[PDB]
Amino acid sequence: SKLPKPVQDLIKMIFDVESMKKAMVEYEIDLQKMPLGKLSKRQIQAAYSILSEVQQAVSQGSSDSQILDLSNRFYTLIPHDFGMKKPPLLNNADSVQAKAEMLDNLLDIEVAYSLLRGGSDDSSKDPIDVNYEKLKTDIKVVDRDSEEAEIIRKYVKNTHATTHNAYDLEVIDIFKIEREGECQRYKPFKQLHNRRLLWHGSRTTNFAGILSQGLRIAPPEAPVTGYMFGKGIYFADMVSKSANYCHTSQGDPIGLILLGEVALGNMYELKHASHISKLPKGKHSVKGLGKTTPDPSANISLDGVDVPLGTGISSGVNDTSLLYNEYIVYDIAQVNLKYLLKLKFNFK
Ligand SMILES: NC(=O)c1cccc2nc(-c3ccc([C@@H]4CCCCN4)cc3F)[nH]c12
Repeated sequence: SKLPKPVQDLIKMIFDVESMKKAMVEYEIDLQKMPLGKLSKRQIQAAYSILSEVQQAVSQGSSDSQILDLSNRFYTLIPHDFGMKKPPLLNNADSVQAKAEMLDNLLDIEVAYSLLRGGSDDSSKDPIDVNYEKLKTDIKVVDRDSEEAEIIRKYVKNTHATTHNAYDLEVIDIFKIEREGECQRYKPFKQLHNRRLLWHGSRTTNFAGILSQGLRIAPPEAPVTGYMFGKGIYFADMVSKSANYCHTSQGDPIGLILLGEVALGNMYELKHASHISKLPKGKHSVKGLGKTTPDPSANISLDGVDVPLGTGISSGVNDTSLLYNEYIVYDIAQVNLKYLLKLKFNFK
């Protein structure tokens, strides 16, 4: 391939088939009953629906048995291997949240698989360059000794704390990204002040879907438990908050994290969970107020884009149920993915 090494390694990383199966098994999924090639979008939608019905049964206080049929229905759809004692009973918000979390991931793994299988699996062109196209994203390496790299690295350093210091962060590679399409889609939302460069972390297995389809908002069938401010796109201004969603471990200490410019507009500020969806007039985003915040004085700029790389400090309010700030947008078009980082997590 004509691609740089780092990009070639990035490509292999996100289209890793073993990583997909590892994610499943991790979930207790029986690969013999539900192999990769058997994953279906329709089946996941149906699974989402069952999950929502459970939430309702849980909130109403269904006279059980019904909760048992719901549970049986979900495990019949998504075949898990437990061995004995029987599968857990989805009888609480905590249960559905976990199962829903798994469905989102399976969905992206399915997207990655079908993408990696579609097209001409021919050896005319090298597999790397072929899979690189399926992403429909332009990826370039950002040099270590560039102002870009310097800014980004500082953002990572400053926004990384200690009370969340189970690990340290090492930036291995920085990529500038431009999804084919997302550029004319965001142009209009540019006429929206308050534009910020925020973090978005996710599992490595979700990256083919993300770069290929962009950041998405959960579908209607999906239960809403687990979304403090409703179904939207979540971001942080402190890499510590985002890095928790990369789900890395001493086993696989490397993760991927995005930096996106989001046209926030006027922010509706809240300190506790609230299922918005319909923003108040004049507001174009939600901001969840946390106890920690990057030093406002250290904020920097770039073509109207605010980069809050100031070191973490205590914010005004502490009467919040949030340790960190979060920003939520309800329109995919308010997002412009700009950078992708390959990070190594060094646990203590
Ligand atoms: N990803 C980031 O960088 C990120 C950054 C800041 C806040 C964030 N909040 C989330 C989030 C993730 C998953 C879900 C729900 C949980 C229930 C099952 C369906 N997914 C809900 C969320 F609100 N991500 C955040």
